[PDB]
Amino acid sequence: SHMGDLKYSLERLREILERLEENPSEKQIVEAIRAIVENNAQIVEAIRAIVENNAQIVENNRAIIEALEAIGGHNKILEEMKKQLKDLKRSL
Amino acid sequence: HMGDLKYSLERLREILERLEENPSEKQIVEAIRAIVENNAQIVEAIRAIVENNAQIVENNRAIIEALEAIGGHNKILEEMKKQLKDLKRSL
Amino acid sequence: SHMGDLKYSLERLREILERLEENPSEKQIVEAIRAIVENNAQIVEAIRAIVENNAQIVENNRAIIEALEAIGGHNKILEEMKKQLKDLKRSL
Ligand SMILES: [Cl-]
Repeated sequence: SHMGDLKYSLERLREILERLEENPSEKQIVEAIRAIVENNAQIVEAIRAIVENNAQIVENNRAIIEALEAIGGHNKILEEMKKQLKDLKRSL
Repeated sequence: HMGDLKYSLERLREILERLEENPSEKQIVEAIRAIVENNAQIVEAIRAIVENNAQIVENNRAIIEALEAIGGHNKILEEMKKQLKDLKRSL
Repeated sequence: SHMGDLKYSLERLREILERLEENPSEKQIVEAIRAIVENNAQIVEAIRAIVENNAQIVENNRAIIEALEAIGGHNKILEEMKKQLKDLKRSL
């Protein structure tokens, strides 16, 4: 969506640029500037979506640290049970 | 950056209006200057994103480690069920 | 690579702008516009790589969810083992 719109907006701008070099004009210079502005508006919208989406990076990190915490808990529990078993089997 | 980014383009949209209203060599050049300054902010925003994206790779590494540990715990648990089952059957 | 190219491209554009304000001319205005287009084309390529790269955020999330699922499976097993042992040691 954004990138399809982005590269189309740039190809439209590349067309204006060619006409401009073919046929320089105040009207075409201004029209080229307008197209640049509209393209920059799409670049800003694209960056905005990336930033919004980047919030998932933070929540992935938080869940990883929780997972590591739980894994560390399990490890301590597992070391107890090995001691219990060996002790208790050595028992009998 | 985002607030600065969208403000920078709003400023740019104003110049564009004046440009189409009263074209002028001065205003064309001033519009070009504003575009450059806007592009300089776009590049800075992309730079912060790339820097920030390094966290994606470290999240992946930690995930892989977590999966390794979980697989380790798994093999331990299946042996433990064996000893318990066998020990209870012992008696 | 991308961002190294990005800041060079804007450095090139900043110098054109300097010459433009020093010696305005149709040729230099058009040349400035061309440089802007080429810079925008690089901005778009950089965003494209970021979006491609951001797919890793989704795969990290899926793997975390799996890891959490497994941890919850282990947790229930451990509580079963906890009771087996205690009752089996109280047993005798
Ligand atoms: Cl991530």
